[PDB]
Amino acid sequence: AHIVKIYDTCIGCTQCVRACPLDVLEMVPWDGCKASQMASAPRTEDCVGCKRCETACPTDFLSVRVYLGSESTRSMGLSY
Amino acid sequence: AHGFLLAGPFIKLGPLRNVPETAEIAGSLSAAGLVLILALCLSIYGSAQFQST
Amino acid sequence: TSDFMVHHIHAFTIHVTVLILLKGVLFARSSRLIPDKANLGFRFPCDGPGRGGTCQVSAWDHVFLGLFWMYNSLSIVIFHFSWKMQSDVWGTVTASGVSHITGGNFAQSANTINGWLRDFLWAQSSQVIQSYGSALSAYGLIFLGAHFVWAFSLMFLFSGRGYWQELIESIVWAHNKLKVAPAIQPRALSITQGRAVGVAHYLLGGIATTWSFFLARIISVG
Amino acid sequence: ATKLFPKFSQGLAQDPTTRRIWYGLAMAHDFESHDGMTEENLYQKIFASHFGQLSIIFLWTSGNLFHVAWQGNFEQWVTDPVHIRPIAHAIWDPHFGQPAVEAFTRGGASGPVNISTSGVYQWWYTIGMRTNQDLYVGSVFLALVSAIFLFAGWLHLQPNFQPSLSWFKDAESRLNHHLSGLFGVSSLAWTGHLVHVAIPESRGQHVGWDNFLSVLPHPQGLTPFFTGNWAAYAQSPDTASHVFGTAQGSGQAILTFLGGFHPQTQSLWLTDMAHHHLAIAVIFIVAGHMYRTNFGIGHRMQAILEAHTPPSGSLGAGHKGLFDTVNNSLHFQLGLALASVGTITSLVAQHMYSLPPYAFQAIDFTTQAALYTHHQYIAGFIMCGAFAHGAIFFIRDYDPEQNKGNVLARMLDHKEALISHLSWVSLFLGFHTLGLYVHNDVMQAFGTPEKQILIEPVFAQWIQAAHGKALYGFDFLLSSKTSAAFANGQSLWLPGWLDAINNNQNSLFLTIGPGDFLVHHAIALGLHTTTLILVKGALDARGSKLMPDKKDFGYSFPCDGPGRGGTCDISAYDAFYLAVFWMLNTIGWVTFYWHWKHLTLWQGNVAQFDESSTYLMGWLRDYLWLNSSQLINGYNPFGMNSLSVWAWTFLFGHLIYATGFMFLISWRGYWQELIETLVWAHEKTPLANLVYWKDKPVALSIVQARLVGLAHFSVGYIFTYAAFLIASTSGRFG
Amino acid sequence: EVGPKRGSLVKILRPESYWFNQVGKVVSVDQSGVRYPVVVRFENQNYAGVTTNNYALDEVVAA
Amino acid sequence: DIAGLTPCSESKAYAKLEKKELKTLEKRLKQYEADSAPAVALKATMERTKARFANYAKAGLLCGNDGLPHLIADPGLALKYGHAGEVFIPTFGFLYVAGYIGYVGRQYLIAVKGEAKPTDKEIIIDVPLATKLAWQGAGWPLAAVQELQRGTLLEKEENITVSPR
Amino acid sequence: TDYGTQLSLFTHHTWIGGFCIVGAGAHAAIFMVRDYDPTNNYNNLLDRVIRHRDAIISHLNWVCIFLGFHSFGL
Ligand code: CLA
Ligand code: CLA
Ligand code: CLA
Ligand code: CLA
Ligand code: CLA
Ligand code: CLA
Ligand code: CLA
Ligand code: CLA
Ligand SMILES: CC1=C(/C=C/C(C)=C/C=C/C(C)=C/C=C/C=C(C)/C=C/C=C(C)/C=C/C2=C(C)CCCC2(C)C)C(C)(C)CCC1
Ligand SMILES: CC1=C(C/C=C(\C)CCC[C@H](C)CCC[C@H](C)CCCC(C)C)C(=O)c2ccccc2C1=O
Ligand SMILES: CC1=C(C/C=C(\C)CCC[C@H](C)CCC[C@H](C)CCCC(C)C)C(=O)c2ccccc2C1=O
Ligand code: SF4
Repeated sequence: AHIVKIYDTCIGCTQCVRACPLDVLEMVPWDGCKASQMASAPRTEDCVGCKRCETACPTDFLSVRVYLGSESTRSMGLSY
Repeated sequence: AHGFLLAGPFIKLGPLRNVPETAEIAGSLSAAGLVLILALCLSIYGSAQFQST
Repeated sequence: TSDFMVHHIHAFTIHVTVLILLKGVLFARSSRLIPDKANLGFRFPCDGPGRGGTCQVSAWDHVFLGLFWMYNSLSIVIFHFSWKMQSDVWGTVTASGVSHITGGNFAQSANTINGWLRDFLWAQSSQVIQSYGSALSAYGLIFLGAHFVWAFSLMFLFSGRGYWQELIESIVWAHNKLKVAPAIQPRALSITQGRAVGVAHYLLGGIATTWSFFLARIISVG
Repeated sequence: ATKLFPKFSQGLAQDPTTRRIWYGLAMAHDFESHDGMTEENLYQKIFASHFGQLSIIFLWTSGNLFHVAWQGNFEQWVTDPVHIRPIAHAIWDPHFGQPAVEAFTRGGASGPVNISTSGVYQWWYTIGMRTNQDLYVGSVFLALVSAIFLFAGWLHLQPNFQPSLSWFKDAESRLNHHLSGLFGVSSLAWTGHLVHVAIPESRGQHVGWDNFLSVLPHPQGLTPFFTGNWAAYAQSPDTASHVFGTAQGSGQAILTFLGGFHPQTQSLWLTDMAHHHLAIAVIFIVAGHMYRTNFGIGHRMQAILEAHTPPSGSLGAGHKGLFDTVNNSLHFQLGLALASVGTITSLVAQHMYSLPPYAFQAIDFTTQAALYTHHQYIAGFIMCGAFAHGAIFFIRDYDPEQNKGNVLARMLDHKEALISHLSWVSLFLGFHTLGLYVHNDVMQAFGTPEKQILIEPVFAQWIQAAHGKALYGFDFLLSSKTSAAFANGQSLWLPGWLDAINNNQNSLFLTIGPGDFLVHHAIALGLHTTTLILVKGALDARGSKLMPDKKDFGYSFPCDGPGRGGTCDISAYDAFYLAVFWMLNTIGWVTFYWHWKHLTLWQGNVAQFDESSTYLMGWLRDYLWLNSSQLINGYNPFGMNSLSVWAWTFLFGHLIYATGFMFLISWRGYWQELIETLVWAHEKTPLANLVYWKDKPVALSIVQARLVGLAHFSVGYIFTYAAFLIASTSGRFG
Repeated sequence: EVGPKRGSLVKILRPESYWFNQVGKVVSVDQSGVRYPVVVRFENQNYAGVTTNNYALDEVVAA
Repeated sequence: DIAGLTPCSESKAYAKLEKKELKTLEKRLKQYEADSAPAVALKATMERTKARFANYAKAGLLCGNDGLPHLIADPGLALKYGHAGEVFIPTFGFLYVAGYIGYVGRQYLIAVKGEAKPTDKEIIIDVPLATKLAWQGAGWPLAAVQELQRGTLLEKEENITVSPR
Repeated sequence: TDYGTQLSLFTHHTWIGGFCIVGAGAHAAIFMVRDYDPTNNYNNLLDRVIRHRDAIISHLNWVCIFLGFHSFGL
């Protein structure tokens, strides 16, 4: 399983969620920014680490990171 | 089946194929060696594959 | 027998190139690895290091590797033609039979790689390397340049753009010190462009070498 | 599944792929990142591993002694070594044919032996071996010693004898013993062996383990040593009419200072080497009492580091707090060790081609070639390791707050200047070197060879005139007969050195010209470039502007994906990865250059070098093309000869090399899809869907394939060049 | 109240920002309880092609 | 002489190479006519060749054992023995023109940073301004040392340095 | 009897043929990516080729390896 962490510079623009091809990110209520939202990663056992969430983040140096870790049969994307 | 087919190419194409009357011996012996190694492979495959549920 | 073997070499390389290109065509929309490869477009570098690592999954990169194998197969074809003709067809009719250019050594030597490397590449390069001072030195001077470009392609092929991005950043600092910051921003090449430039230099250098070698040889002794 | 292999990393022994096999082979010696690794356990494992390495070294040397003594002809080689070739070992290969064995049987043997291009024969003849029996005794002894070291390595893991952590990290007590004991006493004892055995064997005698207790090494003996008459050990040394293995012109001296070479054997005198090891034994033993142990007078290294911060603050804190990072980290110490050992290795090569120590060296030319090439390549790899462990130090063991203001933080503060100026010198040397070579090529290609730039290397010729080479007409400091240095050294240690430096037949201070100018600049280009890549990788390991948290990923991580324009090869591992190619290139240049200059020296025409060395066609035609004539004729449709094995290795290298390109050019995912279709095919094939994988097949990961491609590149490169060098030099002169 | 006024040029001090030690222009300063209220534009773009970023109060300096 | 060689005037190898080149050239010349443009070009080559040898002999060049000229790169040595025209004068000439190019470029860059769109005037050259600055810097070194001594040549530490340390 | 002309003409046309065929591969791929619409193309030769690409590529891989071993191992 990989390590996906959301940081506090998030502005809650939902770009990371629409870019995730595996549905491991979701938007939770929050009271720290104008949009009153913040991303969260409740299902990092389904993540494969494609790093589209990092590409979609607008704020400079990113508000979401994907640290690579120990692979499994789901995090390798093996269909056989 | 497999031993009888494996004997052939060692007989006809082995390094002892022109010296008469002993070209058959070296081929057959080498083929028996190959069959031996195949038996070993089967044993260790049994040790590795069915080792779990 | 040497003809038998070289013909099957030709068939082998042709089938490999067909494999690469046809695989690129069929796996251009989607595959088991990437289920939505169509939405990423024709030309794209990767889909991240995830699921193991997905470098070079576009059909474009299949074209790229196809270019390399095309180079290989056609190099073998034209070597086959050159040596076969110089050994079994051309030559002078000296009214004493036929004396070919290389004496007819194809049937005995074209079954060993040492045969090709010695009798073809090492024996037939004596004219392109000794062309200096004559009216043929342009070939013996474009020989080396072709080698240089060939070996120059390897920097673009082997390495990657993050390293060059950081190095370019440090040199940008060295310009920021002297107030020569370019107001357009220096960026390293994108991944796809680096690969493309690599294959461009590769083909240019290799083909130029073969061009120089052939022309010097057969213009000298033919 | 949750397989056993490997036990050091649980997360690795978890996945059902074939990645676990390769990674389990790859992370075995990464002790710092196993499961449950404390610090004491780390040091203890490193200690036992050192014992393992020592065991392997001594066992290997015993192997060399055993094979030379059994299958060689060392008993016959010592009668005439400008003749019958050395013998390494004998071959029993059932794949051979009749002319093969008929060919390989050479050197006076009775079967397929192959020549020993290693220089062990000259070493063992100089130090004082003469028969086989002595070699066997040495082999048995070294095997026994290897067994002792292996047992000790097992011993110090047993839980009663495990040293605690603070026994390690004891700097001051380790250096006194190393410097005094390990260097000084070993050097003193080696002087003992030279004086007692090696000299009287070179006078003609058999001083063995029998009767070395009853033989005077000098016919006065420990009277002048205890009187203070030491110059009575140097009177009447060996005459210049000497014959080595006999008593003809034999002297009596044991500690001289002559310089020069032996007039009949082209090596250094043994008495000088006795005196040298004696002198530096005294120096090292005296230098071993600097630091503090459980006594009074010693030094503290922390005080010494603390007090050296300069006033005016040109350095911030100077060396404050370094002692708590040199002591606390292993990659820092390993980096320093690899740096020193690599530079010393180069020095070994550079001195052993020019000042040959061993008897009848430099008349076996293949020995010279292989020795120098070997040590050069070894030095290259060692230096690359030094910078790599620098990068690992920065990522894993560096702490900013402990290093606030010392020189180590200053180096991180202004690193863009370093990288910029290394880039500048690399560019400058590249443009001008390549330009001058291309210009000379163009001039040579057209009919005018006098229209080309040939700069005379006047600096190095100034230096060679400073050392005594009286050919350039400069007349100063050792070449002038009225200098102070010349007159002071004249009476005892100059006249050998001058006769050895004005000879144009030895390797000592070869005559140089414009080709040497150009090639030395090429070498400087190699060094500055490789330093650029390595230093950039080391200093940008904490983070860059493309990525300012590179420290959170560790040393060797693949990439950061397509974002921000895509970041391939961003890790420090990949910087070192790029540097390895430059190391191979640069050593290629120095070794091509050395080899060709000495080929033209040993053949006879230095003119060919001094003319054809100034344009690249000269290299391609007169070195690579002309000298590979007897190599590739190692076997043909007409027959084969001795150098057929080399002519097969010579292609083997290319094959590995070209396979090396595959893992570099074609990156991963293509192979992933191909392997997936293969999985489908083996899954649906009838009569072969009865055999399955236990761990799912996947393609090689991004980081691994770089290492594999580099392995093929390096191995093919080395095998090809070794084949060419041995085959060419031993085909001509051998 | 809380921040410098719009149109003014500021200088970034947040290190991980691509525009560290450089000059930007302020758009708007949020008055609410947001953790990063200052919206700064820049005339050049970072690697990702974005030219606008939020910043904290102490990380910008009126210069 | 200068590191064990001789000047080309009495160098035996020099005249041998000269004779060899003339020999090959006349060998090429022999098979044509006396009015043909081939012979015209060949005789032109003879004239240029012999003139080149005379020019290299006249300038006091130094030849080794191959009969080829050798350049001396040392200020004291070349200035003492009359060889300032092979490295010394060339290096000052090149440094002049190279600093000239660099200075002109830098002045252009500062001249165009002060506009409303610095990128357009970088991709589309302001030709009047470029020719103007192309003239205005023929004496660059004086302006360079003035910019150095006033402290405007160097930006201060508002340069962007990598984060972090 | 002008050997250089023979060699040059054969070589030149060989290379041009090779490049053009690789281009054919590239633009077939571009049609697969951009202009392919499966709604107008339902049960069809193109569809069925896409639908057993795995068999196609697997067997082509096999024959490549077979020719490799034999043709080069000789
Ligand atoms: C891959 C190409 C290739 C081929 C075809 C050969 C062939 C041969 N080598 Mg050889 N060799 C090769 C590569 C190759 N080599 C390479 C790369 C090396 C260097 C590493 C060598 C090194 C080498 C040595 C050192 C020697 C040989 C020898 C031989 C000969 C005897 C080998 C033997 O006993 O085979 C054993 C035979 C088999 C394993 C037969 C298996 C094949 C069966 C018939 C396939 C049937 C498929 C069938 C159609 C399927 C139908 C299914 C249907 C019924 C449903 C033979 C002519 C020996 C010799 O003396 O040569 C004369 C010998 O001493 N080789
Ligand atoms: C150091 C390792 C090593 C050694 C010692 C050998 C040794 C040998 N190789 Mg070999 N080989 C090796 C590595 C090695 N190989 C590698 C790495 C490769 C791959 C590149 C090959 C590929 C290779 C090929 C392709 C061939 C050999 C062959 C041979 C044999 C040649 C001798 C001869 O003239 O034929 C005389 C041969 C014989 C007299 C036959 C002996 C057969 C075995 C040794 C006896 C078996 C006894 C019996 C089966 C036990 C009974 C079991 C009971 C249950 C009934 C010899 C046994 C040849 C061979 O044996 O094939 C025919 C051959 O064709 N080798
Ligand atoms: C006098 C006592 C003594 C002696 C002899 C040693 C000796 C050694 N200690 Mg040691 N040690 C000592 C006291 C001593 N120590 C004390 C008191 C402590 C506690 C502080 C330690 C703590 C300690 C640790 C923690 C470790 C060692 C290790 C070692 C070994 C180093 C590896 C090696 O072989 O280097 C050999 C080095 C040389 C022979 C010198 C090389 C000199 C130059 C570079 C070579 C060139 C010279 C010449 C040209 C070569 C000729 C070549 C020839 C073939 C022709 C070595 C056996 C290490 C080891 O291996 O553990 C097993 C290790 O990890 N020791
Ligand atoms: C004093 C010697 C020394 C020591 C003690 C170490 C120790 C260490 N190094 Mg290191 N290193 C050294 C020299 C040394 N190195 C040199 C000289 C280089 C330059 C090449 C390097 C380059 C280097 C890198 C780049 C890295 C290390 C790493 C490491 C650490 C883990 C090693 C590991 O897991 O490898 C496991 C070892 C293997 C899997 C062996 C691989 C086999 C190699 C490829 C050789 C294969 C060639 C083959 C045998 C040829 C056969 C020919 C055929 C025809 C027969 C460890 C602390 C790694 C680390 O710290 O990770 C963060 C790391 O990234 N080192
Ligand atoms: C032929 C092979 C070759 C050549 C020429 C170079 C050249 C260079 N490499 Mg290297 N490199 C190579 C292979 C090669 N590399 C390989 C295989 C690798 C492994 C991946 C690397 C990895 C590598 C790294 C990692 C680094 C370099 C660096 C450098 C630069 C060093 C500075 C220098 O020498 O400036 C001399 C420059 C040249 C000679 C370039 C040639 C310029 C030509 C002569 C001018 C153009 C002529 C003409 C106008 C062209 C007209 C054609 C028209 C159609 C445009 C230089 C550009 C370093 C660098 O950039 O440091 C500053 C660096 O960081 N290289
Ligand atoms: C790149 C470094 C370098 C090197 C190695 C040399 C080497 C040499 N120079 Mg030299 N030189 C250089 C750069 C260099 N030059 C530059 C840049 C200048 C311009 C300032 C000069 C100006 C110069 C003069 C005016 C003279 C030399 C002379 C010499 C020769 C002997 C003096 C010497 O080595 O001093 C060591 C040099 C250095 C450590 C490098 C620094 C350069 C200094 C300034 C030159 C020192 C000159 C020296 C004090 C004169 C000694 C007189 C002699 C009779 C004893 C020697 C061949 C002398 C000569 O003609 O010899 C026959 C001489 O008269 N040089
Ligand atoms: C009839 C022939 C033909 C035609 C009409 C096209 C047309 C097209 N191709 Mg295409 N192609 C062809 C043959 C052809 N190709 C062949 C033979 C190949 C195999 C090599 C390819 C491989 C190919 C790829 C891989 C791609 C295209 C793409 C494209 C499209 C964009 C082209 C573009 O922007 O180029 C702009 C022009 C250039 C880049 C010119 C640079 C070309 C090289 C670098 C110069 C050659 C060097 C020269 C010979 C020697 C140098 C001289 C001196 C400077 C030293 C366009 C529809 C691209 C696409 O996405 O389509 C939508 C794309 O990705 N093609
Ligand atoms: C000379 C270097 C080299 C070699 C040997 C190969 C080999 C191969 N490449 Mg390849 N490749 C290379 C360079 C090379 N490549 C480069 C530089 C590139 C970059 C463009 C590529 C790009 C590339 C692509 C894109 C593809 C390949 C494919 C293939 C495979 C074709 C099948 C084949 O012939 O296997 C047969 C194996 C050989 C001919 C190797 C020699 C085997 C010897 C003769 C016998 C082996 C027996 C051995 C001696 C026994 C071992 C004993 C030992 C254990 C003791 C094969 C593995 C294709 C593939 O996998 O699909 C089929 C494919 O898709 N490669
Ligand atoms: C990265 C890193 C690292 C590393 C580094 C390195 C690797 C370095 C190297 C370095 C080196 C490798 C150096 C070298 C040096 C050398 C020198 C410095 C020399 C000197 C010499 C001399 C001084 C001489 C003198 C003389 C002469 C001239 C002659 C006569 C005699 C006499 C002696 C007088 C470390 C680990 C630290 C850590 C951090 C990071
Ligand atoms: C060297 C290298 C670079 C750096 C190469 C660059 C930046 C290209 C530079 C080309 C020229 C020198 C820059 C353009 C010059 C301008 C036209 C300026 C005018 C110059 C006048 C003389 C006309 C990469 O970006 C890269 C990316 C991916 C893989 C490998 C590599 C790679 O190897
Ligand atoms: C061929 C290839 C593969 C496929 C490679 C595979 C599937 C592994 C092939 C190895 C076979 C299975 C065994 C090779 C035989 C060796 C002798 C094994 C040595 C094992 C050591 C422990 C001795 C990749 O996965 C890859 C990934 C990234 C870049 C380039 C490439 C690449 O070129
Ligand atoms: S960024 Fe580069 S290395 Fe990383 S996945 Fe993409 S192509 Fe591969």
